[PDB]
Amino acid sequence: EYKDNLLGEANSFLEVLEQVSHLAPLDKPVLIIGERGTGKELIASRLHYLSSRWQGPFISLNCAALNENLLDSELFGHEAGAFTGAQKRHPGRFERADGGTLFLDELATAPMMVQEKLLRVIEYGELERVGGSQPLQVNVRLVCATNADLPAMVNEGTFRADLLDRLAFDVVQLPPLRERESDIMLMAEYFAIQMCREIKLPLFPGFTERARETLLNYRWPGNIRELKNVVERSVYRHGTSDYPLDDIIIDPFKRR
Amino acid sequence: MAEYKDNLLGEANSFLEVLEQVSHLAPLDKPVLIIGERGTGKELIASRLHYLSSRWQGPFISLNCAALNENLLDSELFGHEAGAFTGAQKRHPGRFERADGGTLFLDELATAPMMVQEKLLRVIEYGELERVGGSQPLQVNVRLVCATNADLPAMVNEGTFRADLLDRLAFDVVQLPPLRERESDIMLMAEYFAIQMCREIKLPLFPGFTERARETLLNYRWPGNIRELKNVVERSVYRHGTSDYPLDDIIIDPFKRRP
Amino acid sequence: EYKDNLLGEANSFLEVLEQVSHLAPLDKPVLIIGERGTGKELIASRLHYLSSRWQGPFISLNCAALNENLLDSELFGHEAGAFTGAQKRHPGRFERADGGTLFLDELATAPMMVQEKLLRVIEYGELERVGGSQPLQVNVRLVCATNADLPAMVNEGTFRADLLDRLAFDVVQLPPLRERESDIMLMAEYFAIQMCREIKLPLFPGFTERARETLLNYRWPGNIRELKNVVERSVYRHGTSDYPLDDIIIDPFKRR
Amino acid sequence: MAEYKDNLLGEANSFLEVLEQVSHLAPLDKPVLIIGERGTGKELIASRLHYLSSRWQGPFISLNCAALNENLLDSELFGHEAGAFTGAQKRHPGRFERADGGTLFLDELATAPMMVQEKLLRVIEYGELERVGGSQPLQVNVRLVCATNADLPAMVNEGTFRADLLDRLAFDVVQLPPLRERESDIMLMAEYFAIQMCREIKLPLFPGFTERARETLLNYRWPGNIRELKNVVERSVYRHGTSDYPLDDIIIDPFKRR
Amino acid sequence: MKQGLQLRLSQQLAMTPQLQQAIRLLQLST
Ligand SMILES: Nc1ncnc2c1ncn2[C@@H]1O[C@H](COP(=O)(O)OP(=O)(O)O)[C@@H](O)[C@H]1O
Ligand SMILES: Nc1ncnc2c1ncn2[C@@H]1O[C@H](COP(=O)(O)OP(=O)(O)O)[C@@H](O)[C@H]1O
Ligand SMILES: Nc1ncnc2c1ncn2[C@@H]1O[C@H](COP(=O)(O)OP(=O)(O)O)[C@@H](O)[C@H]1O
Ligand SMILES: [Mg+2]
Repeated sequence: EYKDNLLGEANSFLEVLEQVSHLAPLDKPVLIIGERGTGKELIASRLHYLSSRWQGPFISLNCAALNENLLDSELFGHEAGAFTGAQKRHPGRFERADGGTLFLDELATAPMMVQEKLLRVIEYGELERVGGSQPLQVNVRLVCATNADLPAMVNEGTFRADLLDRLAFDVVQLPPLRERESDIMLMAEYFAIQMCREIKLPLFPGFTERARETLLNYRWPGNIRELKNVVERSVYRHGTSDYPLDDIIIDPFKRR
Repeated sequence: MAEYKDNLLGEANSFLEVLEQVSHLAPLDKPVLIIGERGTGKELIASRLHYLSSRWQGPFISLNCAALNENLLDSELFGHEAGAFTGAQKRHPGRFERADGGTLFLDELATAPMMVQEKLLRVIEYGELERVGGSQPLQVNVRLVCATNADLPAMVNEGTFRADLLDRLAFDVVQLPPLRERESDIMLMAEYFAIQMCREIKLPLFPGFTERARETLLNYRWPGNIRELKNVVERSVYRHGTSDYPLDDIIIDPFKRRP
Repeated sequence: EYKDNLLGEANSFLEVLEQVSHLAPLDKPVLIIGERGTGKELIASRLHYLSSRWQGPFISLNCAALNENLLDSELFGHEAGAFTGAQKRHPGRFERADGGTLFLDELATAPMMVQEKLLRVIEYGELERVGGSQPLQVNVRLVCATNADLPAMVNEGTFRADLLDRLAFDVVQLPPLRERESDIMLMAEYFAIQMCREIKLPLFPGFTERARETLLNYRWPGNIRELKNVVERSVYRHGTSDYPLDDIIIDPFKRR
Repeated sequence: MAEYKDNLLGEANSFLEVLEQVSHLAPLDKPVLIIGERGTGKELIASRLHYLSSRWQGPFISLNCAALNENLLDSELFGHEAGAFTGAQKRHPGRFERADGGTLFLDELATAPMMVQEKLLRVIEYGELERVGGSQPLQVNVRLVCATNADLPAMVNEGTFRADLLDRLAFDVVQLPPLRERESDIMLMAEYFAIQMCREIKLPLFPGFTERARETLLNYRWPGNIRELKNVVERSVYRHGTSDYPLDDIIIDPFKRR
Repeated sequence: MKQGLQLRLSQQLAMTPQLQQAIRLLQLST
């Protein structure tokens, strides 16, 4: 069950988990509307680990990291050293994990050409290599995580309409944190317990009321990342179990 | 020789006329061009055109002009000999030479830049190509098939397309009727995709279709002729998930909120 | 210890050194933040020289100077693997410094995949290797140092979030000397005596009131490099020891 | 140490000040920047610095930073102990090391590519240059003196030149006054250049300078430097003839159609 | 990321015809 981290009392989380249970078996493309810091490679893990097969490699690690020419090589690799800069054969990323699923982060950033290439590859399964050799066909599921509105940036024409409709077979949006109301103390408690175990604290002393007011007032742009850092830094700076925590480290980069 | 029917559904009215017209194009060895809206199943007919040909055994390779690495464009288009430039360890077959006796699929000709237009301008009329860093020239015979999305005569007057290349690939044009205009096979396409989807979800059987669903099908503008109809049928039948009754609601857009 | 090559006062560098003294035993990474040209390197030598880590061989590499392909190679490239090209490839700076201190500079201007692989290396002490699946479990004593606000370009995604958020426990500040307002005169004295010894000038005749006014009035965009250049240039232009210095040059491109 | 035989012809009462300034820099090992404009004879000042230093007995290689190849930069700067052929008994020397024991002169600093900028920045701050191959660091002791004519603060502002290596290599600058600023030595340079030309063309005798010629070459804004003045004299003395009459006509620019 | 004629040394080699004869001298039985 992978400890089923990040338990949600939210009805939105419950219903989205219910749907992910249904999209788990079928080899259909899943697009997850999760803002940055919100379910980042958290439900794609469940989708790969609840599918019919789990033996297929799950490498993922696709992002806006590389420019278009570097992202091309990242996705498909090289054709047995056919051209400069290639000493051997690099299968790439689609061939890297066959029989499982891959993951895309910030696919909206991806250039028009690789968008269209994803179109050509997803339907048939064939992968025309960069060298121009014969195309090799592999079967892999695709999960895509974006943060922005695709209807608008296809209205400007920046997204291939065919790619949007084909890849966006079924969308699964996520609840942002500020909508999550009563689970913020739950996350604080859970993260605090994990942190006190990892620093081998004897036990957790508990929260206070000023700290609770602080965890009621803030905005928390990140659904997970923003508050996990705050709580772990606060408990680490406390460094004790005798007294309940009262100091909150809001931003690690504040002066003094 | 076999039939090579592949997947053929929803054949009626002007679509049958188009199939009848394209049936006899395969024996001919003249370039063909297909005009149609995006996602109007244009490739299906383009593929079947190769199989209906006498030399159907020729290998089938496809390129998309929207995806051309400008750095490797010339090498991919023609072919590069061994040692022509640094890093070329072995001789690599080009795309044009890759197909001999087999058809080549061209796409997005309306998006073809002047650069690719000029580089490809001559290899068609005479079937003559010389590899980059090549000593002697090669000659091949390939039937070109092209698909597009815009008004090539309009782009010609606009000046971003060359009339020379256009008439080089303007023997005959096939106009695929858009399904939102035919309106005669929407039920058949939808029900076919419904049986396929309900079968692959390992469900017992597919129930009927709700009359309200039929009512709201014809109203939609349907920018996706037969590429979003299949998708909406699949997603809606997945949403229902039971053989309980004909599905009353079709999920036309997935972006719409659950409540 | 080894502090004599430095002097900290004005209740700011004092607390920086006090924090260094406390975090010295921790072998795990710390995060140092300071402007360009203010004490990053000499504090870096300090962390290595404290009692926790004086034994190991220390190295320092600036990530701003090197390219992406070279930077990925130098840290860990073909340490044990055999591939076409890269003949006689060395294990690299990271492997050579394993067992000792490490200081990679300017993490902000680092390639995306290099950053991700550095995170993979620092997490649970596992170093990947293409040639050998076995990961190097050698103890590592490395702490990260950057100048710019890492949140600033993690907001635009120009830096990997997890890399910041994992080692954000031990933030260290290096304030500019414009705030110190009490260190400039005695480091200026030290530099003056250093050059008079270098050039065999008999004795340093001190400063003048106008020189003090100007040195306290300047804004000092460059903290220590510019300070050294200015004080040495002034001592040179004076070129004599009879009377105290009164002419200083902060911009040598000034004509007359 | 020994004053090399060079032509500086300094009388402007500003060039003398620059000469005293550079002479003060002669012993010191600190990095030096030479700031000037087109021409202006900065190479003579750089040779003067190298050749009146303690390390003057050392070599005086001078690399053209515009002339280094891009790909071959590493081997060019460092070298490779491995020979060009199997069982070689020697290796090619890089730009660095070939300078050890003496000064290295850099020119066209502004036009140096970013690859040169970043590669050179790393080597100077620490030394310990290593040739390609092997793991043996060699420690070097090299004096750097550089000359440029562009505006490196503007280059920094555009970002086409890294400010860090500038700051490391800008311990002190020496300012070179333009010929128009000098405005007193023009007679002596004119005469010396003419005397050299007399032997070069094998003309028998110098005819002399007319007052009109003196007035015209003196009354000029002189965007061109000393070398431009040199070429001027060169053109006029030849167009004049065989010195049967005093020199009378000066052509400022040989581009007007007439 | 380009097609361009480039150059960088990392190897060395040399040989003469009589050296070729001497190196083929050891390919054969006694
Ligand atoms: N006669 C037909 N009956 C049913 N489905 C069809 C028919 N023709 C095409 N299709 C469907 O239309 C889909 C898209 O085809 P097409 O528009 O050619 O793709 P492309 O975007 O590459 O042009 C195909 O998946 C195919 O299943
Ligand atoms: N008293 C001192 N003696 C010698 N060097 C000093 C002294 N104080 C400061 N420094 C110099 O300050 C430098 C700080 O390095 P630098 O990278 O310029 O800092 P920053 O990262 O702030 O730019 C060190 O290289 C060190 O030589
Ligand atoms: N004082 C001088 N004595 C003799 N020749 C000079 C003097 N000043 C300048 N020149 C001449 O001017 C030219 C300047 O050349 P150079 O220093 O290379 O210009 P730049 O520095 O712009 O490249 C030299 O060739 C030299 O002959
Ligand atoms: Mg298509």
